[PDB]
Amino acid sequence: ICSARAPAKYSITFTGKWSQTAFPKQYPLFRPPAQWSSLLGAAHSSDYSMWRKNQYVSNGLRDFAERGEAWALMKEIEAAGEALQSVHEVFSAPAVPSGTGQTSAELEVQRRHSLVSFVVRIVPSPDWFVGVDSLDLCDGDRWREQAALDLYPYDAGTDSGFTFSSPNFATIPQDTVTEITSSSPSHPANSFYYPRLKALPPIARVTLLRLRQSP
Amino acid sequence: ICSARAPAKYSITFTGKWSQTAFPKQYPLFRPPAQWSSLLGAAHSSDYSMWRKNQYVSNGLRDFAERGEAWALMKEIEAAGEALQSVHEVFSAPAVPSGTGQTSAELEVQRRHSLVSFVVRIVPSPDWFVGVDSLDLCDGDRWREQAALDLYPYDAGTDSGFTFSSPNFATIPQDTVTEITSSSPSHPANSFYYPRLKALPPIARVTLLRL
Ligand SMILES: [Ca+2]
Ligand SMILES: [Ca+2]
Ligand code: NI
Ligand code: NI
Ligand code: NI
Ligand code: NI
Ligand code: NI
Ligand code: NI
Repeated sequence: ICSARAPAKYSITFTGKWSQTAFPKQYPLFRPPAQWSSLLGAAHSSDYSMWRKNQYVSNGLRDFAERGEAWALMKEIEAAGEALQSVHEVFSAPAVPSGTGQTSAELEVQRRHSLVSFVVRIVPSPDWFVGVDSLDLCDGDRWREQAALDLYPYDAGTDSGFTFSSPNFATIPQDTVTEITSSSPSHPANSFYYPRLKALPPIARVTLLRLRQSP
Repeated sequence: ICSARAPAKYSITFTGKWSQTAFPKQYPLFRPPAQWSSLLGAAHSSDYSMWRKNQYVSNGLRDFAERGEAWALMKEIEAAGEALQSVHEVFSAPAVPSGTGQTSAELEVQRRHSLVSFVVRIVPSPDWFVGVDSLDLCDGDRWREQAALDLYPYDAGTDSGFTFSSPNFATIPQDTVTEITSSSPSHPANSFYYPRLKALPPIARVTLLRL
């Protein structure tokens, strides 16, 4: 029930927090070193879903989650806008070439498309990523000034590899998106299995800040 | 002088042409495979320069050209826009995980900022990249409907490695940006050294279309 009179510009700042200190298990040091893919996202309405927990990822997202290929996903978003007018604009931020680091982009939301979603692939990984699914920046007739979120690893459900550098192994039948925790999947061989922790620490963080580039 | 009355939106499509067919010499196939970094650029005026042949790269651009680290470069572009009125907006496109893939983004230019510049790092490489320096999309009171350019490799002048997969080696003292051609540099193993060719084929292509 958003009633925001005018659109609003926001800066989205992604912070990678995948350090060896925070996540020592099987930490990728070379060929390739721990890093992140480009950040791809969009401002949209509830009629469009880039991804959702417990839902199958689109072929476009599968390609992005497994190889950082963003073209098919970009075409899907473009097609969604043409078919259901569910997308205001697509945005992206440069990839972070290391475990820790930052990257940013500017986006615009409007009452009709006040939701923001984005995905960033964990490199290297079978099909693991982080992101936000339909964060609503509108709160009635006003735009939220700021949104700070902790990000946790997700499994696309397309590749069954157990570790960051595991060779490709298609998941059949295909599974749905699942959140990866310190206890699930449960096995010493799994990259994020830390039985001594109550929960995994955030692997990344993101901040949406309403910009003041005009009155 | 640009007298265009209103701003204009453009799509920018980057198409890689770094194929094993066109560039058979030491083509990167493993750890990591030939590919492109994210594309980073900006709509700006002549008071801002992202890069230019025979000029030293900024600290931000050194980081980007050598490791694909774009934070500092993005901060430089943003600052120029906020403090010097020289940048209208920064734009970026997703990285291309193959030498022949494609990526795109949308950008806006206006009479006060009708130029477009961008850089894309060649991966892997010592400090090589492709890009455009100050392409003017305005033509008097009209906006150009389209502009397409073939792109060739450039050297940032900060790392002296001779090949795509060469380990880091600082260029001391630092050199300025130079174009890489089929005849120069001419180190036996220089990745783009093809003594028999009149010139290198384009390694990429960029197309700007008014929306
Ligand atoms: Ca999986
Ligand atoms: Ca060099
Ligand atoms: Ni925009
Ligand atoms: Ni805008
Ligand atoms: Ni814009
Ligand atoms: Ni704008
Ligand atoms: Ni815009
Ligand atoms: Ni290097």
